Amino acid sequence: SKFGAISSVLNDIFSRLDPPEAEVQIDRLITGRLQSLQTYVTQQLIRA
Amino acid sequence: SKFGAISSVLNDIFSRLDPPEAEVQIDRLITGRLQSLQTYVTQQLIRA
Amino acid sequence: SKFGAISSVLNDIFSRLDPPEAEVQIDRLITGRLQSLQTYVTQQLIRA
Amino acid sequence: EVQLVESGRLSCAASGFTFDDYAMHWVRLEWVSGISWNSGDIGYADSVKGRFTISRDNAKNSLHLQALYYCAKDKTYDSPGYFLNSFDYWGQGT
Amino acid sequence: EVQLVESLSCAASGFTFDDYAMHWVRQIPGKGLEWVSGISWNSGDIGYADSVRDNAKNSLHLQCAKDKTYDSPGYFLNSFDYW
Amino acid sequence: DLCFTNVYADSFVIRGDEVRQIAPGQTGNIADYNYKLPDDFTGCVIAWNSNKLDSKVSGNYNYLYRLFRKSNLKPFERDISTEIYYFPLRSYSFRPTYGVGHQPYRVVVLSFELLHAPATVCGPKKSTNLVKNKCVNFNFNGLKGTGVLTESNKKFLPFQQFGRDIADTTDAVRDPQ
Amino acid sequence: AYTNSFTRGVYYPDKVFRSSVLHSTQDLFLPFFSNVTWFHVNPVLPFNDGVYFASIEKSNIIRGWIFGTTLDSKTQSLLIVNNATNVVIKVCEFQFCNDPFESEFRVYSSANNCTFEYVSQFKNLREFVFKNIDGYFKIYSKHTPIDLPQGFSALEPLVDLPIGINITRFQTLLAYYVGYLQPRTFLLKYNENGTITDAVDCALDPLSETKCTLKSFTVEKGIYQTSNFRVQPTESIVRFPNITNLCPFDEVFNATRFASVYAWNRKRISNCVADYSVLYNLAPFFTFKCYGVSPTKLNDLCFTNVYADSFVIRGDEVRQIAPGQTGNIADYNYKLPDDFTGCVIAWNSNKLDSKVSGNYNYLYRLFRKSNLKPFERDISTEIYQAGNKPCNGVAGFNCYFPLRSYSFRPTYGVGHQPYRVVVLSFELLHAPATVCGPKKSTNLVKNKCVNFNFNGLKGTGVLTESNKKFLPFQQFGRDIADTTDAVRDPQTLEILDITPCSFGGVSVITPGTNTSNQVAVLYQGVNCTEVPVAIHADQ
Amino acid sequence: VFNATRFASVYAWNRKRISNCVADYSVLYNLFKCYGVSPTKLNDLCFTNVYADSFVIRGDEVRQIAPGQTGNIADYNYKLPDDFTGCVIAW
Amino acid sequence: TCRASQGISSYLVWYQQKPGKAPKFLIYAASTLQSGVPSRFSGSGSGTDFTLTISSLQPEDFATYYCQQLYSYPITFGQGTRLEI
Amino acid sequence: DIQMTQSPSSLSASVGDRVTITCRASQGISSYLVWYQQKPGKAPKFLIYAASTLQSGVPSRFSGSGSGTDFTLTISSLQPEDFATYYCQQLYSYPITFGQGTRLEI
Ligand SMILES: *[C@@H]1O[C@H](CO)[C@@H](O)[C@H](O)[C@H]1NC(C)=O
Ligand SMILES: *[C@@H]1O[C@H](CO)[C@@H](O)[C@H](O)[C@H]1NC(C)=O
Ligand SMILES: *[C@@H]1O[C@H](CO)[C@@H](O)[C@H](O)[C@H]1NC(C)=O
Ligand SMILES: *[C@@H]1O[C@H](CO)[C@@H](O)[C@H](O)[C@H]1NC(C)=O
Repeated sequence: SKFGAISSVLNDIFSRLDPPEAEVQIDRLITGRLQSLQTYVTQQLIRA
Repeated sequence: SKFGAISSVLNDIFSRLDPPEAEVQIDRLITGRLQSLQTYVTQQLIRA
Repeated sequence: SKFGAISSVLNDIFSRLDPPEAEVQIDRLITGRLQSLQTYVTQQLIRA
Repeated sequence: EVQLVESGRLSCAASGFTFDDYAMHWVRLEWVSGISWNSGDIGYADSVKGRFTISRDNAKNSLHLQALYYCAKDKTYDSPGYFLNSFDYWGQGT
Repeated sequence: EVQLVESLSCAASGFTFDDYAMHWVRQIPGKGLEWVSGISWNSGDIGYADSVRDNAKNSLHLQCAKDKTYDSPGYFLNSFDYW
Repeated sequence: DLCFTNVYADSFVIRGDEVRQIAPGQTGNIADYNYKLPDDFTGCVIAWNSNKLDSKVSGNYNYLYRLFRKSNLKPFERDISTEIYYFPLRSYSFRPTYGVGHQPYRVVVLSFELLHAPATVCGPKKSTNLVKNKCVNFNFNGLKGTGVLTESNKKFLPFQQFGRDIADTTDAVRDPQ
Repeated sequence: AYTNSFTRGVYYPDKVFRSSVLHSTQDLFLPFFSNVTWFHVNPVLPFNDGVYFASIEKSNIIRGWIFGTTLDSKTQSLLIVNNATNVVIKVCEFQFCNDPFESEFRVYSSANNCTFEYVSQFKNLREFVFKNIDGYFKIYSKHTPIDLPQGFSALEPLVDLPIGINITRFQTLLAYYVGYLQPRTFLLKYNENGTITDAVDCALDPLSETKCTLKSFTVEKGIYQTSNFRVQPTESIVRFPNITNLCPFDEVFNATRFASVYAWNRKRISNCVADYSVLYNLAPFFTFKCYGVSPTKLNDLCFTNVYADSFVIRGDEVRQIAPGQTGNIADYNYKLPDDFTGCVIAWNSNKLDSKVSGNYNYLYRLFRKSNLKPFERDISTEIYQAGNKPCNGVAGFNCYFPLRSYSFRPTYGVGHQPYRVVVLSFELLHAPATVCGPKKSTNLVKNKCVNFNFNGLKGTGVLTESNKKFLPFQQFGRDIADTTDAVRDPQTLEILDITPCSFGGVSVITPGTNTSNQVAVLYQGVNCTEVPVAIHADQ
Repeated sequence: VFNATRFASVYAWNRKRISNCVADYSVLYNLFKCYGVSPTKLNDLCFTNVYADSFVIRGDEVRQIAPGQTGNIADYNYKLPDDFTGCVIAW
Repeated sequence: TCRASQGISSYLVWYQQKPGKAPKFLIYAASTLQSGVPSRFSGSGSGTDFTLTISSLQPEDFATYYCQQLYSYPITFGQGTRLEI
Repeated sequence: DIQMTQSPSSLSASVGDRVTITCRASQGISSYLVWYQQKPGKAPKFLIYAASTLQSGVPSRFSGSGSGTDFTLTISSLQPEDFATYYCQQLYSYPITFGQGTRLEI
């Protein structure tokens, strides 16, 4: 998932965009994947 | 809810903003609604 | 935690940036803090 | 590259450059006439109207025209007014 | 301010002498000042009269007139100011 | 409306277009061999054309630049050397007949740190009396907030202006005056 | 000689007061139990990343230092001398003599251009920390009334100097000890009256890593997941196509005459090296706006279908050459897709296109029935009918000719002056690439952790000979996660599998800090024959 | 403003304040240099009060009615700013 | 007016020598008034067509108003103009 | 439109003699005028356009400036290769008109 970023590959984001915009894109990706991990952990806690 | 967007109407965002940033704000709305749905589902799992 | 914003202090962000960009940084902070609160409450519900 | 031979009516044979991209002029210095890349701006002199007609055959890179006459190539593609309008290459004579 | 007592030496004072071009000028009797030479702050450019500085000491020593510009490169603001 | 600590004015003159190089993360001769702004640069770059200041009919030779250099410079590092690389320094020869991208601009770069620390360069704000023991809006050298101010027992040191809690919130402040 | 630095060299990392806290700081520190060089009473020791300097003495034998690069007049060197009255600092082109060492005149012979000058104010231990970051020379110091001692003491900031020079070596101006700094993470314990009373060097040993993980100085008995071991890339490689001819940008940007926006021209760019630095030499102040990329990164990428669309418009319409814009130009002349990836380069062309008389070589469509789809061209001249009448015929009332000429003139304001516009459209959708930036290709290293770059796809991992076969139109393979797992080498065209570098979890078994400081380490899901053992800090 | 019998004189130029109405600019094209605006977006735009000045000049001077010109009319009769939005409609 | 060989741009300027006085200063750069110079003085010149206007006279205005060339090296000033009472 | 009036009818100098040339015109033609050079027998060449951006590979010494009909050719080191009848060419409008020839001498 891209979570609204240009790509799901962090390296491509860093190799195509300058920090000013790469920050927006990487923040999107990191927030999306943090949410995905948090969802996994919440479901694991409930199943446990 | 706007979740910090211009409006909560997808058509408004997609007919008053440049396609450059209209997709960005639409992604914000989508993430907000996905988060509200996940909150609903997590609370349903706990109550279940 | 800065959550990708320039600072974790809201007053510093407001006192050093025009509203257009200030709101972007504040949005990062508010999203991070809201997520912290949501995680806290979900963990509390599971513990309860 | 530039070669501008005044073969010959007169029929200049251009060479060494892209004939289709530049305006061409006859001058005898008593400038005679000018013509643009697409022949959309054909400008004669006060002494010629009705006598000499300028034209160009871009396919064969030819400047045709119904003191010695030169074969200058314009530095740009169109009629007088341009910050870069000049005769930067000439022929030999006729 | 500025003092430039002619004596050759001008006793520059009350300004950064090492920030402006100078020109010596001799009062030919009943005639124009007849500029003699022009020297830059660094002395890179030096113009000499067809008939013919130590920035620490603030003394244009040509073996006076101030220039608004640091040097000739101020060739839009070039104008003698103080004699 | 801010108080700055390490304010520095860096001044130089460059040939027009190369102003694009005066910014974080730019590449080019100026950004690589003469003047490199840090990637995390905090401050203002102010450039403005100088034709009726530094233009010369005959070639202005007062403004040089390092055309060649072994490597590229580091942020806010200066290379004044002149050793042969080719001679490493050239000149612009600014002329009023040049174009605009070839005309000289005076570039000043104000760089400062807005991170706590005792503040020396402070803008014009005026000041009021110190109210204690009462909820007030307060502004200490630009640190704005709302709360009750009380005399403290904190043992600050001469290099400290603010004290911080585990949340990174300023909870003790040394009065500027 | 050599001696043990113990837990010395901690310095207050910030100017903020803190009390009863455990704060984590990433900075240039002196690693605990480091091997420090002891000199006795001297040589020109190097400046690696910053220096911790100690001096046990009782007679002010040490007076200063001379930091620089060549320490000669050909470069600029920092000078710091402590005369009984003051301290003198001077960055300035010094022809230092060979044995500097009270007659201060026996240190340097000449002092050429000086860009910075500054003046200020039981044996003893004078500890110092010198760092050079972002042009600032930072000094921290501490005096202690006293083999280095074995107690904890923290250094306070003294001065940051904007000296603006590289420092690679230094020398003590005449027992002094010299340790070196490295980027490290430290856990500092602040006291109630705000004093740093203890520290943990997180990278010293497994127990320190456990202490930093738990944010405490005392660890209870148990097994703790501390971090993950990760094999670091040994080297880097670059594999770009062998093409070397330069792209035909001159015949695009440097064209005698551009096209009309209504009949805009498209040029295919292929099999070439695209050096975008050749740009930035156009009509100054030109607009160079990119979508999906940054202009500064174009030289580092590889592109699939590069097309250069050129035309001329009026200046105030340059804003209309962008995704989603509306107007005559964006609706009837030249539309860009909303998802456009590429770059728009526009620049004033008054001195090429304007004609005092009115230039009629550049037309634009003003009336169209429907809008255009992206990258579509309409070169028809039929008469537009705004009236219900059967307009079929010639122009007139409610019957307009669709094309109108710009008539660029030298006397117009900027807004109506001609602008030459070039739109570069390319697909960064990886795919086999023909246009690539100027980049040198190294050799292919297989069966080894490396940083790799294949036609702009960057990564780290191990490359192996793959048994998969790509179809001619395929350049990369993707896995379930949509991360590239296979790549066709641009030069030899062989298929390589990409695998991550060896890594795993590490747990620390501690009997309890109270009981002992011995630890055991469990490398989880690994066999001992595969446990990383690389000696140098590369694993 | 487009069918009045006699128009003003450039020096004594008129200024109407068209406001609170629907302005069909497309009714032109049957009678058009627009600056700071494009003719095709004029319809879907809105303004506080369109100030409609009207006058008469000789063709040679039409160029002077524009942003940035400095001729005789542009400098002695009707000074139009170098930057502005509007639609000079001459015929 | 001031006259010269060929257009010297604006590098001319009108100084002022008046009774016994060391050179005065006004309209620097030939097109900009000096510090502390009223608007009663003014002048402008494109090429060699320099023309200094005037609006009023004073007990000191009586002078020998010259020109001076700084478009190129060795400097040539210009002619004098003795204003009689 | 127009009447180019090379206003030296001719000039003459020697090696190292910096010589100026001028010509006038009926109406204003701004910078849209160039200067050519006809060496005896040979065909005319190009020197500069608009009196500022000198033609590439051309000895910069040949130069000049001026607006309207004011045009002032200017050399510095007039040399053996700088002796020829130069022309001023108005290009503002059409019919384009040339000069008569400031034939330089030895
Ligand atoms: C500083 O000088 C050293 C001296 O050898 C040199 O190697 C190094 O590249 C320089 N550092 C820069 C220019 O950042
Ligand atoms: C901290 O300093 C204060 C100074 O008043 C002192 O009273 C206190 O004992 C100190 N804390 C210690 C020694 O732990
Ligand atoms: C256009 O021509 C100039 C002069 O020859 C050259 O410096 C520039 O690189 C060219 N532009 C491109 C895009 O090739
Ligand atoms: C680890 O690798 C060695 C060497 O190949 C092998 O002998 C051993 O069985 C492996 N460990 C396990 C648990 O299989």
